[PDB]
Amino acid sequence: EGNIGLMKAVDKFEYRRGYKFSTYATWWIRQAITRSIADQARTIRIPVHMIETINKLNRISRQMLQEMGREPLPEELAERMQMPEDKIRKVLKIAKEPISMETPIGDDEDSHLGDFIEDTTLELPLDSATATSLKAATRDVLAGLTPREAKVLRMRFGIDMNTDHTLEEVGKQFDVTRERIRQIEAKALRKLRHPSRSEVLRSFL
Amino acid sequence: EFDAIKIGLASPDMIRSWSFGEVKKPETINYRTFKPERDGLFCARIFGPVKDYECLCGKYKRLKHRGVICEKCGVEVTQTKVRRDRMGHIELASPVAHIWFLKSLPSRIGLLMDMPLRDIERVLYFEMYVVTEPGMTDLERGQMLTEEEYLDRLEEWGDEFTAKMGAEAIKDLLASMDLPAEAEQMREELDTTNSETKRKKLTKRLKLVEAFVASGNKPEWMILTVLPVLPPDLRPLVPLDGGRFATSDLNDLYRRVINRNNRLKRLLELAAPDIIVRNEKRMLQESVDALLDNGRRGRAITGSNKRPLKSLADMIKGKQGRFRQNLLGKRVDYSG
Amino acid sequence: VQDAVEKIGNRFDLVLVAARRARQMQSGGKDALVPEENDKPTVIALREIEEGLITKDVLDARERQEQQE
Amino acid sequence: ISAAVKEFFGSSQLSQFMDQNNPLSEVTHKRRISALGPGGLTRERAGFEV
Amino acid sequence: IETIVRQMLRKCTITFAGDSEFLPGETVEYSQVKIANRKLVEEGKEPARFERELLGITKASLATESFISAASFQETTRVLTEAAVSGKRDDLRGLKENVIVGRLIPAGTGFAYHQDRQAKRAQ
Amino acid sequence: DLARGHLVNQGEAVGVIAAQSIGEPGTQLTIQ
Amino acid sequence: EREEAVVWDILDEVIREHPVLLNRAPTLHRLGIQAFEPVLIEGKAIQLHPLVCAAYNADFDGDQMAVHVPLTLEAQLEARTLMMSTNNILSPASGDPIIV
Amino acid sequence: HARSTGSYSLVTQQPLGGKAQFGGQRFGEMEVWALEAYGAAYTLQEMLTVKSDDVNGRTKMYKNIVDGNHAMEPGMPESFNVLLKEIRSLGINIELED
RNA sequence: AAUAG
DNA sequence: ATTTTACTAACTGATAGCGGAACTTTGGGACACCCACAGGTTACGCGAAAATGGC
DNA sequence: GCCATTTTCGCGGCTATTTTTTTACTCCCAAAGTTCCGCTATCAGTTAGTAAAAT
Ligand SMILES: [Mg+2]
Ligand SMILES: [Zn+2]
Repeated sequence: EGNIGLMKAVDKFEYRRGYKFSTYATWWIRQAITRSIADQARTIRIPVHMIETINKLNRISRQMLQEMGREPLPEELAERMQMPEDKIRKVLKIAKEPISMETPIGDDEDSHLGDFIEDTTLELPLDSATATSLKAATRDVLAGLTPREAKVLRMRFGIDMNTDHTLEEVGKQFDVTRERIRQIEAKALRKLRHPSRSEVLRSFL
Repeated sequence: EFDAIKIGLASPDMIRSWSFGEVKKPETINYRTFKPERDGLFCARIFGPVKDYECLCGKYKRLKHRGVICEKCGVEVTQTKVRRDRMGHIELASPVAHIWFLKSLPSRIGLLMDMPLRDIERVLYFEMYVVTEPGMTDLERGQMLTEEEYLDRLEEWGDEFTAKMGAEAIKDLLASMDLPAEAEQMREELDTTNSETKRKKLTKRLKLVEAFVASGNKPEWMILTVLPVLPPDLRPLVPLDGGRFATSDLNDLYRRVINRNNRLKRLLELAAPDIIVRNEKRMLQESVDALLDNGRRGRAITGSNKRPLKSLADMIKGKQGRFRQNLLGKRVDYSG
Repeated sequence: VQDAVEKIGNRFDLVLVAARRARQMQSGGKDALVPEENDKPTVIALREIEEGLITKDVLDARERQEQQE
Repeated sequence: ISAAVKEFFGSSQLSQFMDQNNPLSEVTHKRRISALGPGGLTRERAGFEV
Repeated sequence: IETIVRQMLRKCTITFAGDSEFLPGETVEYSQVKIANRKLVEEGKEPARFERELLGITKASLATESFISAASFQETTRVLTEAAVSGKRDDLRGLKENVIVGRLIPAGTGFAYHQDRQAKRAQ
Repeated sequence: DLARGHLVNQGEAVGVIAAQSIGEPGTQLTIQ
Repeated sequence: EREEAVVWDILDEVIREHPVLLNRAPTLHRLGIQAFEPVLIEGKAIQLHPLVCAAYNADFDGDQMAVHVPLTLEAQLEARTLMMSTNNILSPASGDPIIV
Repeated sequence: HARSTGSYSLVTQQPLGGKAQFGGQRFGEMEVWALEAYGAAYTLQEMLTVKSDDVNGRTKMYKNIVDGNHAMEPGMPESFNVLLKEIRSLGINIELED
């Protein structure tokens, strides 16, 4: 990166000014190296302005640690930075590098952190069985209804279908009537809400 | 379902066929939104959505749009487990030698090319030239030239010969080999040989050559031009409690490879002095070697924890490797 | 299970035949040919094999008869 | 300097979580001598004679 | 002990090439040579001549036909490199391969199962 | 088959049995 | 979760003839895993038959055992026919009795 | 300790380890050797696939047991897919033939 | 690392 | 004559779109002179096989 | 050109249970892309009211 900066410095040197090449080239080499550090030194990339904020926070915290003898609390750092304390806390927690999954846990040496990380995206088999049971119960309840109401509810909720449907295309079935489809859906819900045919589905709440 | 497992070399076309996209940036996730960055090591356009049946846009966000690629983002509406199966690729700016086929003794490249490993490393490390196309000249293929000698004979002959230096030279030497001709030559020389040492050498090399002919593999596939990239969910970057993140070392190794490749491309675009370009090519080779097998070439690359990074060879091998820890024995349910 | 291995000859073959019979009594609607005596399908199948009622050839013959019908 | 001292006092192999089942456990732990640790031997590499 | 010694005596070095597809001074499996010799005798042609070799249990394990078992044992890099350059094919005939791929082992209760497959591939 | 008393059956993994049989006692191991 | 009495009766009916696999590390030979019929006991410790201890190299000075439940019918019949302790009373290494 | 079903690993998709994590016992190499010596192929396949890392198979097995069917439909362990992916990432074409 | 078998 | 229900219109919330200014983010530049680095390490041991050296 | 000697390479038991780590640091500016609050406007759903019908 310093070599690239040096080439850029050679591209724009001016010997008429009388200064020597090191004087001008040092600035460009420094800039190239430090921009490269700002852009490529972290697994999660931090923008350059936040990198400067973090570095100057570290410098101020080190000067205050020398000054008072104990770690500077966030409000004192905020007052010295002329920035809000919430911004200080933001900068503080976004300035931590990711931990390795090969790091041992506790005092062990054959243990690794990655061996203790769950898969939170998985679905519990109890939940899958409950979903299958709910599907079966809903099918049985729908079987106790008039075929028109069962089909209307199926289209309006997407049961056994790829997509859900609004009142317009449900009306498009036989009679394109939003107010009618709405009434028959209400009737179907009222009959399904009767305690005679709802004790099976009540257990799933 | 399947009756056998077949192993062999991977061609650049095969590696491209495995890939669902090209990783162009070393970016992983945004530092505020924690969303994958485009063309990065965790791109959803390459490896798949981060939520089931959603796109990074949030526009297509149900099963009604399954299999539809969002025009704003490019993320396919499918499941998230596809991020455990979808691979990517990196188009290397310069060819890189594969460390297993170079330093796992005996060296396959050296055995095939009948040149000592030290000479091969000298050509690779940009210390010595080698003749690729001798032309109408007394020069022979595989003969080493120093920079002084190369300049001398470049003035002497000109464009009659081609001499190269690096992994491109080894790839050109391996691509120009006539395998059936070599097999016939070793058979003829074995017919009229008496020494048992030379007999052993020619029988080993003949076995390698006829194995290459029979397998359909090409020798130049031992030099990498396209580098495969593992699925992100096998090298996860997952949040811990308190905002901390746990990552795999493969992300560090891949980021090093991508950064050095991009710097090589930028140096070649700037028409840099040859010393800088040679340095960058050495560093690219070192980074790829560290990614594949850390510690085989030399000093093992270490992370911030001052310990060597774990590479793919370490993933698959050893007492703590995948074969013995997870395949020949497992943790089981319904146990106490 | 000495009687069962004597009637079959091979322990692995006995395991396979008893598994088929137990699946017939559990997943299928087939009924036991011996008093159940509050026993699980595996033990019922083993008892049937010991009594000589169930063999591999008998199972194949009954499957062929079911296919014919 | 603080990093060095915290490293030694919290992450060293010889800085051990105190045994505190009973008074004897504490006394024995404080009077314990290890051949391991930084600059010492290793379990697998140690031989019969030592 | 005799079973272990049998697994120790599994390779042969060919001394006479004959007409079979074997080179002199080549260490190959004995069963392959025996099958080839039976075929050539059925064809009435010169059989191969071999000297049997005794290998240690580690070397014999590393020199098996299947690269899955050899890689799972030790020296994974060497085994995988040799298999990759050679272009080897693993038929999954032993216990370790079928354990790794999740299939029934070709022993005991699974034995018959595998036999059935060997019939279907034959047909 | 020593564990069963009769002739060995087809499909018996005798190599694993041999290896375990040899390996298990390894701890006990040190002219008229 | 509420541990009703009918749950205990159901548990008895479930384990009535379901064999369970007992294991002790290190498993130096195949007699380190054997199948038993479980008898439900009040307590937190597994009760092991004395005559099998020599097979397990197990003594009651702090030893711990692992337990596995065969699920499918084939696994249950394998536990009953092959791995059951009454089948394995001879040493596969020598043929001598192991339950002495 | 006892467990029937619980948390699983992020990469290997295998049950976690430890009483603190409600994990499962490890069926190591020597246990597999014991099962091979017995000849219990189906018990071993249960341990390898539907109890550890066959994601679809283990859910199907739980549903079957809840339905009182006691049958399994084994599949490919996820650890083998991971192994295939890493070997491919090492620039080596490893594949399954039918 | 320490501890139990 | 009264009660239940079906029809219809109005309210309201969600939502897609847009404006625009603040906010985050990226790329360029800096002219006394400065001109070859680490950088801890290791008391292993054993057997094989592979690479060097001897005449 | 084979016979011996030195140099790498890979290996060293299985199950459990207790527990995170820690150095190193410029600034400013102009230009560009993105976000966050507020407002609009449309559609669909919900709800209240009233007439139509039935008891
Ligand atoms: Mg004890
Ligand atoms: Zn989108």
